Amino acid sequence: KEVFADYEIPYFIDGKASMLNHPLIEFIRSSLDVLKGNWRYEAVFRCVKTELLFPLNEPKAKVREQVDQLENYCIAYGIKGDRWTKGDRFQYRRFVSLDDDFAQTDQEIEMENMLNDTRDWIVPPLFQLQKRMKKAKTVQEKAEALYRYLEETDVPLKLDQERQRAEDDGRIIEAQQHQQAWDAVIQLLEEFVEMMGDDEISLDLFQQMIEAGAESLTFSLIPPALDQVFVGNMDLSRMYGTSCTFVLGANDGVLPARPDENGVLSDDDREWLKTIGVELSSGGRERLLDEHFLIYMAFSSPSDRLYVSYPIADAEGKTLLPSMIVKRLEELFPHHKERLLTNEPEQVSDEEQLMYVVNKSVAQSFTASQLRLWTREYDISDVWWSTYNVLMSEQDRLQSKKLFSSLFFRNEVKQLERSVSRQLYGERIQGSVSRMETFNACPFSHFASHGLHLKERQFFKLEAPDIGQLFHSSLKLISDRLRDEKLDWRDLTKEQCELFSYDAVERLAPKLQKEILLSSNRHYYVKEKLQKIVTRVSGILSEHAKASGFVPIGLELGFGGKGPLPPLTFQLKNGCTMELVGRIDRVDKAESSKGLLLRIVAYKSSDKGLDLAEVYYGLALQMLTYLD
Amino acid sequence: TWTDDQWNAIVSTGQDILVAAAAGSGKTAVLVERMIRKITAEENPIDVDRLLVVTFTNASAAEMKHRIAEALEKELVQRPGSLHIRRQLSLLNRASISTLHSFCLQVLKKYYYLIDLDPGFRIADQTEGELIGDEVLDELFEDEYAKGEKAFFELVDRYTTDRHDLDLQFLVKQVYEYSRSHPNPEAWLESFVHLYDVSEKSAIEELPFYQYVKEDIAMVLNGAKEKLLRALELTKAPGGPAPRADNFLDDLAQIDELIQHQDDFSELYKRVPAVSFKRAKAVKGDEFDPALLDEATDLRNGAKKLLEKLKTDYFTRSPEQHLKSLAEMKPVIETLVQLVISYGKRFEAAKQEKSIIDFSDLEHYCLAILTAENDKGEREPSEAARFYQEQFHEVLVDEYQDTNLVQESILQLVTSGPEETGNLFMVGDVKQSIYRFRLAEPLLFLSKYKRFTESGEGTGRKIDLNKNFRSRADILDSTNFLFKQLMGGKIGEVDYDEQAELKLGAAYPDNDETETELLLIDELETVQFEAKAIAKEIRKLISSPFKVYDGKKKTHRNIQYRDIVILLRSMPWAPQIMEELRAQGIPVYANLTSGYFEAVEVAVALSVLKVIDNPYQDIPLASVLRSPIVGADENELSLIRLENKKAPYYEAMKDYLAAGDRSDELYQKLNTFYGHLQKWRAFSKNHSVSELIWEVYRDTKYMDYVGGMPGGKQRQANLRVLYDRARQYESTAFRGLFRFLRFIERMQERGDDLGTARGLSEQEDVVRLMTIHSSKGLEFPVVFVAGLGRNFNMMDLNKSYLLDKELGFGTKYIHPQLRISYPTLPLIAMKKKMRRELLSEELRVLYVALTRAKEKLFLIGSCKDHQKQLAKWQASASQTDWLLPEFDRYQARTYLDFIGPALARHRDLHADISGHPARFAVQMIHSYDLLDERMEEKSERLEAIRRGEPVPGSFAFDEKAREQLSWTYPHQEVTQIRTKQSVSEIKRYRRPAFMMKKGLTAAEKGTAMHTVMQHIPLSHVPSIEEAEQTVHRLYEKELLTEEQKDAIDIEEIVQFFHTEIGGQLIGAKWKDREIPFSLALPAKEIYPDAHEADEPLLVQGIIDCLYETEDGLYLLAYKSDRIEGKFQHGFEGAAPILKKRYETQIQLYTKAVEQIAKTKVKGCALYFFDGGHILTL
Amino acid sequence: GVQMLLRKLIEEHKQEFKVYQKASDKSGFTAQVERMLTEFKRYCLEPEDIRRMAESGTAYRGERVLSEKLHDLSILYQQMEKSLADQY
DNA sequence: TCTAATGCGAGCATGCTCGCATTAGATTTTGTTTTTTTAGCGGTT
Ligand SMILES: Nc1ncnc2c1ncn2[C@@H]1O[C@H](COP(=O)(O)OP(=O)(O)NP(=O)(O)O)[C@@H](O)[C@H]1O
Ligand SMILES: [Mg+2]
Repeated sequence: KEVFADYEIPYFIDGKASMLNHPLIEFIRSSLDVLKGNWRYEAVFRCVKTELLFPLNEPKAKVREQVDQLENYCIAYGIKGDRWTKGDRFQYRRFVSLDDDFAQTDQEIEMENMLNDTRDWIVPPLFQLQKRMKKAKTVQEKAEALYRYLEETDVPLKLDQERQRAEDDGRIIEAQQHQQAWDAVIQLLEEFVEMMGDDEISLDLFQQMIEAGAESLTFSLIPPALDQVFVGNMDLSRMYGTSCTFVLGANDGVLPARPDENGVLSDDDREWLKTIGVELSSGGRERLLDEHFLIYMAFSSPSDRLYVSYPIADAEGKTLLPSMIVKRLEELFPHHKERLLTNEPEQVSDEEQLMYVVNKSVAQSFTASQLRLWTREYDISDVWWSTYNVLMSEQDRLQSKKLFSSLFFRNEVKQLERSVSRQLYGERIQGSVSRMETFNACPFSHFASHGLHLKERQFFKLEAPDIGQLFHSSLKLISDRLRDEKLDWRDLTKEQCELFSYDAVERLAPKLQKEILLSSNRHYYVKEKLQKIVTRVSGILSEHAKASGFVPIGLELGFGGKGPLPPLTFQLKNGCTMELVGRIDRVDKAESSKGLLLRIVAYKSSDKGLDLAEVYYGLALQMLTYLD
Repeated sequence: TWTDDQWNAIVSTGQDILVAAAAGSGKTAVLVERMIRKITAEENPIDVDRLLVVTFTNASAAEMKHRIAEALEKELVQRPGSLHIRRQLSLLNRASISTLHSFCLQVLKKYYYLIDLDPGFRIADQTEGELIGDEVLDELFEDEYAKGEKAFFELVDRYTTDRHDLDLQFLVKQVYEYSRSHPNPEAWLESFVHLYDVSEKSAIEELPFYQYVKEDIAMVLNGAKEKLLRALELTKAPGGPAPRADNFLDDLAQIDELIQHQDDFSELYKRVPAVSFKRAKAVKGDEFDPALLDEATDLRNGAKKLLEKLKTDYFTRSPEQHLKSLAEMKPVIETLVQLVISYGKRFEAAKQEKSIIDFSDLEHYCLAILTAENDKGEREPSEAARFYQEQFHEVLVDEYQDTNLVQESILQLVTSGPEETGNLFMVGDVKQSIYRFRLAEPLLFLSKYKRFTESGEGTGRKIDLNKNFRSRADILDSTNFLFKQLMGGKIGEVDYDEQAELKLGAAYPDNDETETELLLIDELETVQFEAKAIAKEIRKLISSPFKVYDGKKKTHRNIQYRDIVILLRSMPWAPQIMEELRAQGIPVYANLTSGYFEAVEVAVALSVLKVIDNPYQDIPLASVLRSPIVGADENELSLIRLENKKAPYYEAMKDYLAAGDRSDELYQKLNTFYGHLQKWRAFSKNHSVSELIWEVYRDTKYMDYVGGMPGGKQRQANLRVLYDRARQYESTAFRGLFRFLRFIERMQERGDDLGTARGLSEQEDVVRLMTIHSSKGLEFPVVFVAGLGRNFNMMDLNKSYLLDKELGFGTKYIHPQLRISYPTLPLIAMKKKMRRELLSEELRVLYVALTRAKEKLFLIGSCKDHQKQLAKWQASASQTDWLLPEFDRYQARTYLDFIGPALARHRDLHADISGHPARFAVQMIHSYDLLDERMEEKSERLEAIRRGEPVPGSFAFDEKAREQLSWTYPHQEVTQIRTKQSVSEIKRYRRPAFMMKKGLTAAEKGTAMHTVMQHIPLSHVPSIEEAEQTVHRLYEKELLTEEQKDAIDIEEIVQFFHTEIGGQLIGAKWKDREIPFSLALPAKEIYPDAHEADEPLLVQGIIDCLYETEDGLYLLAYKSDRIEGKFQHGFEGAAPILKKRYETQIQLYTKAVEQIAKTKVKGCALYFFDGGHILTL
Repeated sequence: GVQMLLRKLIEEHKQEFKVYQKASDKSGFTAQVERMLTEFKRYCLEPEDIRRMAESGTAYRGERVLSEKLHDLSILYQQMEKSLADQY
């Protein structure tokens, strides 16, 4: 279909196509999947994405974009099952921070409204279907539940709209197939209630049968035209007056065909059944022999010319063998030369390479690759210099030129212009040490990050940074509580470490990653694990405090922005000022003979410390900055 | 030209036959000819479908099929009259020559009903099945956490980290998988507890696992003893230190004191941590030898380290403490066993529901089908097994040394009877077993070798083949020299004795060239130097043609690249190598299993797919934008961001499109892309992922584009298999863009991967980079073996737990509350045992690698320092025996640690060893020596291409190309025109049955009327009641349904016959009804621009009535049209309109009768039931 | 439609089977049975013939198995024709 | 995650080994396996 599409060759295929790609079929299947699996992510959004749930006479593009943002939301917040049909609105925050608690911005309200508005047209038809379905006991009342589901979502009207849209675009066949899908489904249901209408069956058996039915569904045969290449088979196809015949895939195991015996009755079952005087269909043994007659009819079908082709390799590169028929043909025609079929024209004669230029696209495609080969110091055919030249003569050579610009393709980045840079990053650059570190790792990464502000799709999943934030915030809460009860880290008992730690993690849990620690039992245990960690760390800090002359001054101290310490600042050739604002984990002061002493402590989740090599290349700057 | 032994194997019958022999003995050839002989026999003929041949690979099966077919043909040329041989040539497609998996598949397909399997089952994709497994593991874990049993938490705490439980997940998976390599997985799982069923009173030495402890101790103490003896020998040397002898002799005594107590673990606990070596007696003087002086101390310290290692391993805790720890761990193991069992039952239930099976389910379900009764490991054959026993006269197995217990069970059930008189033929070689990582059991082979006798009386017969017919003597001697020193007992699991040595049997004309070469290499990658060296020597082989001898043909051929083969142990190094060889200009082909999603083309094409799925993904969007598909540059990208900073990138793109002006280039890029995006998004809703991918390709020309950039061949291959992979996944379980993308993402997240597509097919002239494992059973003229200086992967040892086929689950003692852990005894035993087994197999891998070659063998390995390593090589090579020291071989981490010392005693680097007929050419390369720009020729054409202007002048094919590109099909216009057309068409959503008012459809009434009108007698005008008697004649014969019968105006029917035209019909010379017809009409009439050469359209129809009076031939039609009800002038309003409504139809009908019968029709009548009106046309 | 009818009948008479009980559970099975019975009709074999063949079997290596199969098939076949008789 | 290098001091035979502790480095997978049979529309609504 695709090749003859590209080579502009009209064809008639002797076979019916599947409906398994049609939106209606998938709509029904995925809907039943929503019911069966209790609104799992994949099922629901398969269903939504078939677009049949879309609000009637609303612009599908805009609806799509809304669904898209709902989908990202569901992924990020882990929405599934009861949460869909709960009364509660989906709540939306652009960013949630553990340390600081924030009131909902106005943009967030606008978003939340959109999300919930989209949800409110998704849920009812699906919810009502689920309700009707639990209540329906017999095949007929489940079939009626389902059909009503189709009726209420205005499926026939939407499909008819689709028919017209397609017809306008000229796609007559693709338009014709919508009504086929509908009639097919209706017939399926009709039969089902005809044979089992009054029988009570389970939802699982129902879905199973509906699925089995939809798997067999096929569109009608596209009616033959006045001038088509005929593409068909060797067992059932019949032709007349054929001038030329291509026999394909003459591979071992393929031609002749290995029959599959497997049915209720075995080959030996059938063979014995013959001796007792009962005649059935041909067992595999016979069919394997009749393959010779099939191949005979296939070979003597044309009047003028006959081609017998075979591929040597798989799509995956697995080796395919030529059948016995190729050898047999080599015997009957020992002076006949075998022709090579490749997408590498260099491997054939110039006359054959000339066969490749059949139209502008095919020509463009092959020419570009031939040009590449040429740059690699290889003599490409004259056919391609001729072809290139005609392509450059033709009306829209700019397109062909663009295609051929691959010859000089390099992964180059153009430096940001002064005005663009100024607008993107600002005349004043507010930064963090981490931003600088990112830049020193790779400028482009910093560009995608802090320039374009490209965000990755959020997932309902506890990553490392979230846990880090949890640890930081937890130690902060503990420290604060310690000062509020006139207690010091030294005076902590094991009991107190445990109590405080568990309380702190308890406090912070509902704020951490969309309440993921409350999401399941497994995550409850994750929460307990984290509690145990914080406990031991509390104890450790208590022991370190009893042996250190250094006293913590400020924890999670802020320099720049809101924080008490002023931002360090830099002046540029640009005239721009770069101020950097950040947060030091801990600072300790001590009293000594040399004077007042200050040290910086950072809570990390790795054993590794500070590598001066990484400092020299600007990969590790946070600590020395804090000290500075 | 068969050897006597070979022929013995080819003809021998009556009993199970094992054929054991080294590499290149013709085992596979023997097997083939045994098959041939069996079938093509005058004395007793058997059909090919009466044999079961189980090969290791599908390729081997196909190869067998052909090597057979050809022999059948030769036999046929010699004997044309043969009916049988002729039939055999046909049966070859019905033949059971395959892998065991394929046979299992046939078994499941035929006997599905014997187990709980759907006949329409399918084998799941590797990742697909693994995903299903992952899901049920998640469900199971959630259920256990929910239940909250103390035992479960006791398990989790011990085998997970401090913040997540993923390691337990992996643990369950690993244990289940390992258990599946046994015929009875559950039973093997339930045998776990027995290892932990000990007490403080238990006797360590009597426990199974202690075997491996015993040997270890025996090996290290002796390993130190010998190490001291050498030091003692170094005291006797002239330059050697004499005073330190009394030190060594003391140490020896102490170590000997331990040797007398090897058997008693308790006594060793008492003595081993109590051993102390007296301070090294300093030797001062220049009569000694500083080198030797400082070397003896190294040996002594070696003894020290060995002892300390032994101590820390076994004797830092009392045996009672060890046993207490072990016993303590018992409840945790029992929980683990139960968890893994639940997993399996659940995993199977999941796969059952989706009607799919594992790759692993093949074996086990087959085995299930073949057994009827199973008693403690004794399997009684079921009906299926009897069938396959009777159908197969003999069962042939190649590569039997890599059979596993499950497969062996299946073989034992399909083969006929006991060993003594069975039909099991098997060939293989223990030395070549390389699949123990897949839990294959070469011991299966070995036990059968030991039980069998050459006589084969009362038992099965073994047959040895001594001769090698594959390779030159240089290879055989090099191999044999190396492996007499390496493979023996604890390392190798096999004696490399005279019977196992390779013996020359192939006739090869001489060569100075065929010397086996060893290349040792001393801000650049080591892999690059290795690749450079390889390429260099390859070029040397090409510059002066190496001569390739065809042993069977006895004819030479110039050296081709397809003759050179590079073998690697692991493929991490392969990419860099391929790059380097291409830099040198050599053609390379390597079958890859990874790196697909790292290809930029794949990343971008995927990004397009994701964007079509959900545009609100900033990074995939930006990726597609910056890609050559759109071509936005960094300024254009930042320009897009500027329109909207806070919003998603997609929104910003939308906004720039909204505010931008058509004059700008960026707007045109973005507008075109967006138009395309919307097209594709709509497209995805009623087309497959595959159709979508091809459409994206032809809309973006992205495949075309990448085919013209560096590495283009590969890139186009990648995008191609993206399409094909999509087709496979669509066909199977992931139909549609969303499901497909999800599947790809889920796959990637796992850590799974796909391989890069192969640009060139195998049959082409290229140098193949393959793993040593892929190499088995094959032979190649020239063979490289690189990465020899590389370490062995032994990460398995390092984990807190270990799995063992014999012993089960060994673990550390772990206390989650106390925060302490330490290895239990069976863990250390299993560790030592595993190191042994692993080392032995790596040796077999090396053996396979070296035996692959025919004429040339290259060994390239790298090292830090030549002289240091040479010194160490010598240190391990001072022994007078052929076999190197057991402990030294035990300490090997790299292949060079084997090859090195074995190559040290050779002359090229004891006369029996030194003088061996093995020739080794040693090159001591350094990086700098390998390290070793061209003419700048400008090209007018290149820059002309850059400009977009053509190439200067007048090529041969200019004219023809011009002709073809402007060509258009003559009959283009009629290529879409449907041939068959409807008479109604030329003029040019329903509810289910159970939702409607029953009966009386409007059209149904008309159709009913039609049927009576055509079945009514036309002899005379009937009465009103007469027509009704006609109707229950019709109802009875079911021509009309009674529903249709109930709705009929009998008066309306009768009335037509009163009319004058109807009167003419009854009083007609001739009459006929329901006359179908087909009519050809030139396409031009229906469609303008059509042509006479262009075929006619076919128009079919049914004529209601035709009658012939004396005057002429008349046409008659009936319409159940509605007239009286709704027309202002009634029928007279209707009459002009009705004539219009059917005018075209009637003109077509008349054209039909006029053309076909060639008789003009005088008049045509339309009878309308409503009002009884008759309109004349 | 026939396949659905078969599935119904299978649920109803699965307790009467001699060999296809384990398989009657499976969706692929009903497809197989449908193909089989259709072949039967195409080769002029009524339910009674199938019964007769089964009985002949009960008294070739796989005659026992084949007779069992034919028995189960005959139950499904005969029951089908009963269910379809005067309506379809 | 195990092997190797570095540092320091105690016991031994003022300079040397040896114990011990500790950290730091770098160094690193192999693999295969299918087919699914079974006879185009429908004139006339
Ligand atoms: N008797 C013989 N005369 C001549 N050539 C032979 C003979 N036997 C074997 N060969 C050739 O020697 C080569 C090795 O034979 P092969 O069948 O691979 O033995 P093998 O034991 O299976 N090798 P392997 O599987 O690695 O152990 C093949 O190319 C055969 O054609
Ligand atoms: Mg072989």
